[PDB]
Amino acid sequence: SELQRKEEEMRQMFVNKVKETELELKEKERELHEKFEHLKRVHQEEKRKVEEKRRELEEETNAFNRRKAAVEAL
Amino acid sequence: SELQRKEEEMRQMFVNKVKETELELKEKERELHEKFEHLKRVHQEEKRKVEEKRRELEEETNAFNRRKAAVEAL
Repeated sequence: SELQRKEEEMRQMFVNKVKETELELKEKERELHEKFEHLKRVHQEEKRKVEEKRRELEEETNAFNRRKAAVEAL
Repeated sequence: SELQRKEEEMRQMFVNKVKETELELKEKERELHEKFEHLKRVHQEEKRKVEEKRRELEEETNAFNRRKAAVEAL
């Protein structure tokens, strides 16, 4: 009767609240994927930055070795 | 002569400074690897946390569907 009417809209009111929360976690589940692919790019960028500074220093020792070799050849 | 003595210790003083900086970048290059493997674990942990909350909600809808089905069977 009228008791089953209220026992239907309430039984769906909880479902509608779970379906909404179930969907937000799904959206946050792809949001942490985007935030993780971002840090993978920042990591790969910061790595290449340091990897070329060591190449920018490997050539400074060579330049100093050529300055030393150019003098010892006299 | 004495000019080449100072032109030797100075030529090595710059090298010793580059070799020190070249090594720090190498140590920081593995430090960003450890800091990146850490966030990969935090990401994989936070993912599994959300992935089971949606399984903790998928069973709440089933429990409510069984409560609804148990009444309609009367």
